[PDB]
Amino acid sequence: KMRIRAFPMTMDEKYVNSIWDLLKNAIQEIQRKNNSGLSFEELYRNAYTMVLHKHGEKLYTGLREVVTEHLINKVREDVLNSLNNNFLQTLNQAWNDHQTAMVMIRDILMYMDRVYVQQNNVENVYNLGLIIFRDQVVRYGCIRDHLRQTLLDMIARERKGEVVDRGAIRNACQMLMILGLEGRSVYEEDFEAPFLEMSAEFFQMESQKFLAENSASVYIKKVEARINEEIERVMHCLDKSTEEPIVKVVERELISKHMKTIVEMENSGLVHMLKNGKTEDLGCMYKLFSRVPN
Amino acid sequence: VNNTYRSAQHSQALLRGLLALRDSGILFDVVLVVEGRHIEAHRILLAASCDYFRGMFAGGLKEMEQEEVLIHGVSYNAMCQILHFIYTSELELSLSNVQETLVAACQLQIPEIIHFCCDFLMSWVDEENILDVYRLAELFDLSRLTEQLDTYILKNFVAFSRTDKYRQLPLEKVYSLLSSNRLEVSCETEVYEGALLYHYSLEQVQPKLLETVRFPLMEAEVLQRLHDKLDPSPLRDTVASALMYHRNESLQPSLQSPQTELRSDFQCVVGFGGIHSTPSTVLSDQAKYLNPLLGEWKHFTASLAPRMSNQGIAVLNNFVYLIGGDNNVQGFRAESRCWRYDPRHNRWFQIQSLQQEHADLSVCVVGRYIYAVAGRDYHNDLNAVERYDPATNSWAYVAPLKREVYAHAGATLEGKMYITCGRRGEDYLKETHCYDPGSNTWHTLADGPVRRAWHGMATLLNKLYVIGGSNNDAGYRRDVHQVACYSCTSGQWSSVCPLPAGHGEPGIAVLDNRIYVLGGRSHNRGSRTGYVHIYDVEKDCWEEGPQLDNSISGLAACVLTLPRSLLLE
Amino acid sequence: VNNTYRSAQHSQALLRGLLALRDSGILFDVVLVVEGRHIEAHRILLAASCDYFRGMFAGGLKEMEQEEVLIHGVSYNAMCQILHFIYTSELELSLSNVQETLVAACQLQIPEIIHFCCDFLMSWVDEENILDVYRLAELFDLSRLTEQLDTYILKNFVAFSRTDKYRQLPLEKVYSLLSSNRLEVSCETEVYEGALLYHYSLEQVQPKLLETVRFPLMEAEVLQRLHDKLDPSPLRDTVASALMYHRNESLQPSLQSPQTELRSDFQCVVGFGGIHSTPSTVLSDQAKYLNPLLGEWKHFTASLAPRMSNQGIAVLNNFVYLIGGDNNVQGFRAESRCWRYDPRHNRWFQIQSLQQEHADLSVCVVGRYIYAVAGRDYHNDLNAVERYDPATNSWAYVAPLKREVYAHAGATLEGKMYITCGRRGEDYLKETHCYDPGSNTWHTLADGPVRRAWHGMATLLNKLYVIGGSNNDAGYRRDVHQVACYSCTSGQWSSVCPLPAGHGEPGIAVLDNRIYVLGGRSHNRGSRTGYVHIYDVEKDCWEEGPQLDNSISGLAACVLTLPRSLLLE
Repeated sequence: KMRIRAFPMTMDEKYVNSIWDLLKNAIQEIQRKNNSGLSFEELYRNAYTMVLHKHGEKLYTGLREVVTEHLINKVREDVLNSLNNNFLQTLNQAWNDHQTAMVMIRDILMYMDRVYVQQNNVENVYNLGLIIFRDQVVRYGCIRDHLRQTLLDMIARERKGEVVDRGAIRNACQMLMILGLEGRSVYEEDFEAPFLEMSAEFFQMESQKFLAENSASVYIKKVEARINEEIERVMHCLDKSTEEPIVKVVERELISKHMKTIVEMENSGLVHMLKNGKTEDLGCMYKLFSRVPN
Repeated sequence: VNNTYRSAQHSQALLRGLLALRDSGILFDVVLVVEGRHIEAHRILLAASCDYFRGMFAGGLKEMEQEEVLIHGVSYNAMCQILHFIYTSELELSLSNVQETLVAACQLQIPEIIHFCCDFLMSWVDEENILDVYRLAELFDLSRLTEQLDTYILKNFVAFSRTDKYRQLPLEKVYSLLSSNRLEVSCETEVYEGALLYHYSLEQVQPKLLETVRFPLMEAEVLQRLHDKLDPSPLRDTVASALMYHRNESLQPSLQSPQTELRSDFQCVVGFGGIHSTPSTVLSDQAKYLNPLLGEWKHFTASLAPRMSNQGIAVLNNFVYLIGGDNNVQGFRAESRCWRYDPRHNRWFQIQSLQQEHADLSVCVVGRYIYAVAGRDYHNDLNAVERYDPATNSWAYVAPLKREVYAHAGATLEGKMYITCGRRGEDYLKETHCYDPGSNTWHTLADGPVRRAWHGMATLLNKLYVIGGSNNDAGYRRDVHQVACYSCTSGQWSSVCPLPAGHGEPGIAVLDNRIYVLGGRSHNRGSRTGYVHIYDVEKDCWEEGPQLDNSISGLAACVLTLPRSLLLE
Repeated sequence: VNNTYRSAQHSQALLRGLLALRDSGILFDVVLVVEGRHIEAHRILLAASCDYFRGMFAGGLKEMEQEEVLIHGVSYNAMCQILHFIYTSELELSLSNVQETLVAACQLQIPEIIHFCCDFLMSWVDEENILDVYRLAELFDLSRLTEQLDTYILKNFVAFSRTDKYRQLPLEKVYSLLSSNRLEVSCETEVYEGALLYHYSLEQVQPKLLETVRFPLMEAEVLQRLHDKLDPSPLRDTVASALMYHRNESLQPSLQSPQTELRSDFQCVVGFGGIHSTPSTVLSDQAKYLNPLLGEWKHFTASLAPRMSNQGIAVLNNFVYLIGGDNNVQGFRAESRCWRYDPRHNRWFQIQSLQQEHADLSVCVVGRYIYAVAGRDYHNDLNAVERYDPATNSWAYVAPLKREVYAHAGATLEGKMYITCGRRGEDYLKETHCYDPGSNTWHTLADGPVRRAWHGMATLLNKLYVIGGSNNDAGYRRDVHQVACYSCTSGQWSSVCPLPAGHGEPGIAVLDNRIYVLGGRSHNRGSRTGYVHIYDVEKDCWEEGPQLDNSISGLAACVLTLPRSLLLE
């Protein structure tokens, strides 16, 4: 004798549609940074109502459309306006605002992500927001470009000896790594290749200049200084994950590609050291040659 | 040092203190108004208990600056129960407010209370409101309830079929239940009656379901009577085909079909044939199985059981067949006849094979035929490898063996027979032959860890593992407690758990990654072995398995899916 | 049906949620000012966690309407550690924040943190700062630390004796420690040297503290050498007292002294001597005792090796005595010599011979002489009954049997010599007479409900209990498997589970207020006594204890306190 109480089910479109208009208005108000007045119980109750009557497709499509429209029309124009000057700060501010808005929206709609998303096997609210931001902001035709040139520019300035905002570089690297949603795919795709290419070219030029400039001891000192500089830059500005490819290029260019130059070096070579009988030079040469295979 | 401690009774003390504070009615800071009634609570406990409250009290919305909070669409008693559970971690249910509590729990997305409510409702499941339960579990999308609801349906089919709600059930669900190999039934007559009741009115009695009906499950006389009583229809043609198939039991493993199988999961190891040393080693004609559901030595009567021992057991289409079989206990003489048991048909018909001048040989069933290599004579070495034809169950010729062996070790490793150990003449050979069925010739294989004879081979991790053995050629006629797995895939004698008991020619049986060895003759003990060792390759744990009531040597056993009634009795 | 469901993994989830909320940094309400620094936390958790915080925040005082609370006298790191423990249930400790954490945890009165800190401190106690630890423990009135410091100082007395701070200990404390029984030293001279070092300087050496020295436990052969070089003191009289005591081998139990106690703790049942039945068919002659600490029949002292089967057993002031013997079931071997084993001296001596070489009866050690109830010969009925006092060497006439009883059983119920049932030879009877020690006569008592004889009758819970027996109740000269006993002192039948092995002329001993059965011959049971079971008084059931490796029948076992020094090495 369970005696299950009866309960009605209704799908009146106009009533359903008005709920959607209210939810869209609330989401737009949140995106405009005006959440201090919006209620919580009403919105969560409405979101629960839309999932109980099997209308999740409408909710998901509307959320996607609203998020895309707002992000485009309120971020892309702003970034293009700030394209010339104050580029990193506005991008970081937009990223933080987008993250906060998305986390609040996810907080409102936990029922949708707990039922509908797992039922139909789609991306959650947070992942959807990250995907939209990656597709429509960071990976734009020109924004990605200017980002790469300015990043390589501050890298070159730091290599020369200038002072750059390491915090901004670190924040940009962290944002890029997060934007993959699983790992470093986007980080490898958009940032790693130009950085490695420019670093390789710069190190080849520096190695050629050092070889044409002085003897082997000066080359050893220069390569040690470069190693210290790159290991300080990766540990403070860049991400720790991009360490092995950098040292590989350093060894293959400043050491390996000049190994013959160290083989035939005069007044500082192995033959010169053996004839002089010195030991500090031999130790320095052994330390330099240990890193370079063969 | 910097040792760190961690207590375990701190959380309960904290909860008890919180409950005492709530009972004292002090330090309250939030009031919830539900349908017009006020409840006092603490903000932090609610915000740190569930996710609905966490967003409401910590998201940053207006609720930061409200003393009273309106709650709509919920029962006051439901909130009282929820708060009691939060403050106590003990939830008291009843038969009146269970629906309100369940709907409130589903509203706030709290898993533990949802699971408790579901368990209580199933424990108080009502026959007259099962559809009202499916509706409730469907609107709220409770995928964790529907599965065991269907499990309940498949174990009480007979009682529910009488009720008209069985006709009221959806066709898809009924078809899914009928096709499932879990219905608690004895004969296909009940299935036919249920199909008729679903496809016709109760008064009328007094198509699609027939697709799930196992026609061969009925008797030949029953099938003939149904065909005679049936009107001209393709159902009659199907019944005639089923009767004809039942009239060809000799081709039972060559006439397999989805409706020609049983409906159970009772995979157990059944020992049949062989010689039991107590009280005299003779070819037994009874099946001594090790029932895990009963967990004991179950007894059965194998029909048409040949007087053979250590015969190769082949299990195809839920039908067991015996090939060769040395009868050195009753006199060394090869038997060309073969005996077959049909657990699927609940009977056994001796499907005799052709001339197979080999003993202690096993054939791996690849396609319509079965490939076998090496082999042994009645009491000595032999190289007459004989293949099998399951369609005619005929023992035909096979590829020649590399060398003659006696009581050798052999295992089908990934569709390729591997033969190791064995006794060429009197001398125990250590050469390994990899007779791949695809290559139809011997190939290189890992050498046996023990260069002995009469050593059984098991299929551990899809590898021919050699363990036990009892022969003087191993150094002495003593128990070999060292077991190494001759992994042909790795091609090496990988380390394995040492064998607790050393006994040569022991029958192996793999039951859920547990390759136990039982029976055989132990040279160290000077008699047959009546103990088994339960070891798992994955778990690496070896202990004492089931012990037989009588020591046996040169016996045969195989793991197969038996009828559910047999496992239940 | 209502049913209540209670979770188990909810409190920890709540704690994790609270920790995450605190790490986020929201819903904070109260701020504590400690050492000029701010720590921000929640009111409710603090109020419900401790008791001092509960009083401060829910006591009705001013802190209801104050945003910040300024604490005094506690270190900032201490508050950080306490809050981390409250939020995370863990605790991190080091060698630099352990002193300042105990002070803060002892002031807020939190027991778990105090216990953890005490454990950590004991994990790093040494001989260089033990006085500081004692001062800290006594200052804070801690009693869980100065009950483990004594344990450490006793376990390492020799090592600490060389420390300079050893002379700085209070005289009362060191006197109490020296007089304790847990102090382990292989002799009684090292303690004297330590006492001299405490009382006099090392150069001067090479009082009351010497009073704790156990002279009778030391070797008397060095007493003459000590007295020659001894300074003028009354200690010479004490030394000479040991010489007089050493000349009292037959009076050593009678010459017991408070300073003659055994400075150790090992009391159990020792089974030595007798006639082993299986698997060795020879009479046992070596005296070895099973060690309960090791749970095996390991080697032990061969003190008072009796050349008899099922001899008598008595324990007079931790001294074992044996006389007589009877093994009529498997061949009686009566003995007249009495042997005494002194655990205090750990030696053997010839005890006073009994007036009559009689056995197969019950002996109660009451009064100045152990008295035998009823009596019989080695294999026949006899009236020879007497009371033996080996310490006083007094063989006196005792109360004779009121009725013809042979191979009867009895026990000292409520400190009174009594017997249960009996047998006029082979015919079992229920006549029971209790010999009153005051009247020295066999006074009439309640008759035994079960007419059992040659059984093991003991006193459990101050109640007579007999298990098994060898009488006519089994139909022959076998062991009755049924267990039935009635305690007259308790006045009721105390039914017990049947003995796994027949109690036929076995050795029954009671350890830890629980009787046990080990050994004997069970003719009716069809097997020997290959198991030992102890009947727990609280459980009222027999649990399989350490089974004897030899199924012997007719070996007596005593129960007494043995020197734990031998067991420790």
